[PDB]
Amino acid sequence: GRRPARCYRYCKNKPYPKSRFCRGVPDAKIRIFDLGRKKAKVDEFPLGGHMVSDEYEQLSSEALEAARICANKYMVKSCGRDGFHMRVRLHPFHVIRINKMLSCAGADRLQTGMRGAFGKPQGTVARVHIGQVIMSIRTKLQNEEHVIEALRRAKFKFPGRQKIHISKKWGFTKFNADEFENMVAKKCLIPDGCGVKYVPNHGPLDKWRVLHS
Amino acid sequence: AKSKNHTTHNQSRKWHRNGIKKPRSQRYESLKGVDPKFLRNMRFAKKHNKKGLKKMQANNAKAMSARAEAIKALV
Amino acid sequence: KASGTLREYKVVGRCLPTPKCRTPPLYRMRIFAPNHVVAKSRFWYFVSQLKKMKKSSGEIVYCGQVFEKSPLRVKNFGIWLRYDSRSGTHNMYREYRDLTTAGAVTQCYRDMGARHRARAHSIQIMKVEEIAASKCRRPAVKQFHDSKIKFPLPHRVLRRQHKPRFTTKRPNTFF
Amino acid sequence: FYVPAEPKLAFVIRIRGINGVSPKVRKVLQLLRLRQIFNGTFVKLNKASINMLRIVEPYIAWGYPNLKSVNELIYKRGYGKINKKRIALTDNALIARSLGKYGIICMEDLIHEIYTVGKRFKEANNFLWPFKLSSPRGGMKKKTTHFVEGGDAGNREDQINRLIRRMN
Amino acid sequence: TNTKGKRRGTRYMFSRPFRKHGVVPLATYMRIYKKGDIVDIKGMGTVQKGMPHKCYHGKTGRVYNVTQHAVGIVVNKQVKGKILAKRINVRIEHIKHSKSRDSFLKRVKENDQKKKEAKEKGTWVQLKRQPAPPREAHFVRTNGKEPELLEPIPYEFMA
RNA sequence: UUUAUCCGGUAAAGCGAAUGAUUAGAGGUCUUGGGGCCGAAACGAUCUCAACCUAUUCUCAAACUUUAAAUGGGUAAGAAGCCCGGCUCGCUGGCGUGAGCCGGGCGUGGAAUGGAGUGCCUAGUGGGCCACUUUUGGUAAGCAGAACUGGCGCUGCGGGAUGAACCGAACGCCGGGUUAAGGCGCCCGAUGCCGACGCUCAUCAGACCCCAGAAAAGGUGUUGGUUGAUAUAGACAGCAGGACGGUGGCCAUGGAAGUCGGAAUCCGCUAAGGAGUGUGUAACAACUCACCUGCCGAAUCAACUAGCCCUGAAAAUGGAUGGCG
RNA sequence: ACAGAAACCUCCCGUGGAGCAGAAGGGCAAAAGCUCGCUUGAUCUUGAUUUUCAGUACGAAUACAGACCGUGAAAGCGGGG
RNA sequence: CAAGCGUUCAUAGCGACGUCGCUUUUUGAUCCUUCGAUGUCGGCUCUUCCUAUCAUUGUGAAGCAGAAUUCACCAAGCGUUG
RNA sequence: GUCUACGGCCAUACCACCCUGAACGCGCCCGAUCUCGUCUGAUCUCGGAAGCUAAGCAGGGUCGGGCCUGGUUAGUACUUGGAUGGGAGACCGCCUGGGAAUACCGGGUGCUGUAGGCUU
Ligand SMILES: [Mg+2]
Ligand SMILES: [Mg+2]
Ligand SMILES: [Mg+2]
Ligand SMILES: [Mg+2]
Ligand SMILES: [Mg+2]
Ligand SMILES: [Mg+2]
Ligand SMILES: [Mg+2]
Ligand SMILES: [Mg+2]
Ligand SMILES: [Mg+2]
Ligand SMILES: [Mg+2]
Ligand SMILES: [Mg+2]
Ligand SMILES: [Mg+2]
Ligand SMILES: [Mg+2]
Ligand SMILES: [Mg+2]
Repeated sequence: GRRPARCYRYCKNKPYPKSRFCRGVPDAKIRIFDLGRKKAKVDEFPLGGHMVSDEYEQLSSEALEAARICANKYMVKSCGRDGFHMRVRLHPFHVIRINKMLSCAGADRLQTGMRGAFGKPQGTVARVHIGQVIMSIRTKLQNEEHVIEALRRAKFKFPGRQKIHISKKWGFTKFNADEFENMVAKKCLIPDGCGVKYVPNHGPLDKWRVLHS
Repeated sequence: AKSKNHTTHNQSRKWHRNGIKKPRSQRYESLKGVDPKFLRNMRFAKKHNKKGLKKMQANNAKAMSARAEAIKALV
Repeated sequence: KASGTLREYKVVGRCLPTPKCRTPPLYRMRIFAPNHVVAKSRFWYFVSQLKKMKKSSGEIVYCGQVFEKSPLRVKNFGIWLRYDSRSGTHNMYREYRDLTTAGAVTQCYRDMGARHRARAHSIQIMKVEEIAASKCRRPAVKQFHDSKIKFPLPHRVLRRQHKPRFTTKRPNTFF
Repeated sequence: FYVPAEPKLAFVIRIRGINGVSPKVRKVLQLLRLRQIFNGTFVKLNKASINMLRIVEPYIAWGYPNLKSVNELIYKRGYGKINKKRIALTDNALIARSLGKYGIICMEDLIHEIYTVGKRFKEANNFLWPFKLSSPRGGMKKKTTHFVEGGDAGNREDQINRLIRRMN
Repeated sequence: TNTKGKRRGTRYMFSRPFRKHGVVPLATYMRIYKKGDIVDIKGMGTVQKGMPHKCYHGKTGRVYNVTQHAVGIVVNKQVKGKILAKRINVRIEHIKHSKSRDSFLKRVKENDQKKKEAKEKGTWVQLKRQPAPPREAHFVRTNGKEPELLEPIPYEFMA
């Protein structure tokens, strides 16, 4: 199946992205990077819970798979099938290699050892830096503890270590949460489904004329 | 019977033991390499400097006696 | 950075004048170090973290010791902290009950070493501040903290165990 | 406030020996004339000089000498380079015999040009043969690390005089 | 092993910089060079005739020859030690006037001037350059404020 | 090394900048579709999914790049240089250019160091190895392969118990002094400091760069913090009373009247009782827990975080912080 | 008009997203691309230099000079691509 | 870690998706040692040692009533055949 | 103030739209006899001078896109040297020096060269 994540834990070799230069890559295991009610609004989910890495390491595609599922399962739960949104923010992008298992039959007669040591693609892997986010969840301010425990269970599908952190942003935006309501009325910010559009004092005046009209 | 394939390992030491020498440049370097139509002319300029040495010699005494007069008028 | 007995070398310094701004501001920090040369150097470590200023583009104006105004009167020092543990970096408040601000953080540097194995290069002193009787949270300091203070010295071991290295009388430990 | 003058004179000692030393390091240290371990020279502080001490800082220990430190070095351990010889400065007819063309005539006139850096520091501090100082009585702190982290290397403003007592 | 090809690895060197692909500006072939003048070679992709070779790209050298649209030029090229003063033929599009020379000849025109004058006086002027000296003790004056107190700020995990 | 001055496409960064990947929604019959559902059909309505694109957003690139370092590579810092005067030309041209010559006129041109230049013969070598950092294969190697410097080979000495290569330091033969890296209970020179301040007790203690041993995960073992709690309107804990009524509530009946499970789902007595934490009972009951009381008199509680010690922790001639301890 | 996602014609937009015999990489717009007319600089001849480098060859290339020409009003360009 | 199996019930016994290790009784990789040769498979015999315990002593667990049986702990004393 | 001819540096000059152009010129414009070229006097070549600023061009305008420059991001990312620093390791801290890039905020929007006009 696959070597234990031990061997592909450290970022040794330069990124090997899937391109015309390596082909035949087995399709990444994890597929769906966000679930829950991705049809939510910004105005009804103010809790940016994060799971932040603390080590410069790799994350296997199949790990991001279980870490998502086991968080979907302590969520829809205490929260309910509508009361959250889960984001995976690491797309397995760098291709991991395997010298061809040094396959032999019986005892052996020959393997060539190391001639053409360069190996095949085996799977995919995410590159993670210190202080870079892996998963992020958003719910109501009511439901804080259940974001903490759902991310606390996903830590156990990951190598290394990672701190759980609750953000000062509003949901998934980049805007400090003490300021949202102020920048919504007077329209420094305009609801755009999940995200939100920052409208500056830059463009044509008619672009304003739509707002404050 | 595999072997090392290359290295520049202590080479910096070797060619700096006698201290890499910027090429010693003299005045009057060689004209070899200059385009022939230059030389084919400048050799005629050099070959007939003498025809016209009388002008040069008398006109030298003119300024030599005018500046022997210029340094004596200062005196 | 290393230690000794720490001292309160306060420093001020400006970013030396360019043609555009001719009178830059002055900054005094309460740097806290064993002599001049390192008290100058701990300055540029803290001003480079706060201002866009370097040892090249600046100059120290005044370096001089500030020495305790009440050295014969015991005081309660709280001191806010920030160090670097093996995992992250954490903030603290700790209390020490000695009678000189310098010695009070000489004690603190000894504890982060003793209780957290944090060497001096990891620690940052936010601000030392002497406190009144109340406002003291640590009961390790809060216990002396009275009038009719009273101990015996119960199990008083003898040093001088190598003055006479051989003796007839077994020692005593009660006094 | 007052900002005293940037020191113009700094007396540099080498504090680590000679093996396992970088290429660029080894060139500087033979321009400061700190060839053998543990000797010292008066370098004149200057944008180019200062930027040569930065580059050999893990090897040296320099600082701003005071007057008594200048005397001690020049008298007790002061030898003059005459005819490419380390000749002891026993009488001052040896100093005038080399430096008389600069108004320097005596043991005391040398010290002017060494303290108040002066017009002739180039010839004064190049007829002085590098001072060969003993080991530091009492020991160093850490030959490897820099002064600021409890070591011995690099610059120590004005604290170098304690290092010149125990090393004369 | 790698290939000896004349233009290997120049993928990024001879490339016209950005938003400049096109007609060579006509100034670059209407400034004059005469023997002795110092020149810094800098290749260029658009003109391929008369290109230099990548080991001279970035190097300076004096001029010794001038043909109709090229310039013979002597540079130094270091090879495993011994430096060889070798002369190459480079069309003008890959050449500039190096102002490296021109700081001096302006210190010269000024030195020669400041010596002819102040000679009728006899007052000796500082002709030599001199490196940046110690910064010359001064005063600082705060007027009516004490300095601003700086404190290292308490850490908090941003993310 | 400064002072000028060119050269650079790596780290980083960016992808709302090209190229290449790629997530999400909002926006769009853009186009169009393939299924639908309501339509005979209808850009009709409502969906849907596909592909595109209008503002956005998540994440990437060694063989991508708007940007863009650090270290680094060139030159230049004068006498072979400037400034005048004049001759020569088969080149160049409306004249002049340009170069070449002769003749005069003028000196320390950044810091620091050191005597420089040049020619002959020529031995040995052409298996290399290691370490910091960078880095290519490989899962990894005391593996294979590069860069940069340093070593070892070619080289002893002090130190690391022992030891090519680590740390100090490079050896003419000696007397005195003093150090470096290391040390200073005993082996074993040196603490036979009246040394500071703490931490930890191990039925597997711990005990020093290379180096020779351990992980996730735990642990009211103890010590510090961090944050949030609770409280003289008397808590916490302990010992006493209730924990009900509207109510076999509703779904589910196979039994769920509170309780295998779920939509839920609030009032009355209120002091307080959740249409219920569980024990269980086919279901209750009975018991209990939230919740609230009775008694007591002041600090208590919870989640995290880190230090040390414990768990995790299993190998073979007896046994190795060098030993003793 | 027959004519449909594709024939042909016309306008508008079009920094290159095409093309430049081939691998890629650079370079290219009243061009180096495409279409025409005229052609043989793919010719004869010394040297100098670059590239691999020992700073030897071979190959390939870069500037010139001397002839004979091609082309264009011409400046120029051209001794294979 | 825990989604699940176990009538009910995560953890009696189990345990997916993941993840951290030990081990040198497997095979590999590698080529440091030996090519002026270390006798290169098994079986026979004989000793000793390890515990990653199959039995027996003492025990805690069970979806342990008894019987039987799995799970675990101190444990290598003595066994382990024709 | 401005244009025309030939330009240099090549967006502070571009692009999109909006408004105003006195006189000289630039242009649109009117013809195909000759010169020349086309399937076509559409372009090119030529002979013109009846009209008009409709457009190019010039000049402005836009909380305009772009570019040009500053600020911030940030002494952050990264890095030259250094340690018998930390950490099982990944990596991380400090000392000695150098020091970026977006998003986000500001400001600017062609400078001139020679020769000739016009505003006499
Ligand atoms: Mg050494
Ligand atoms: Mg070292
Ligand atoms: Mg490159
Ligand atoms: Mg051999
Ligand atoms: Mg010819
Ligand atoms: Mg062609
Ligand atoms: Mg079940
Ligand atoms: Mg080998
Ligand atoms: Mg034998
Ligand atoms: Mg056991
Ligand atoms: Mg017409
Ligand atoms: Mg118009
Ligand atoms: Mg108009
Ligand atoms: Mg704009």
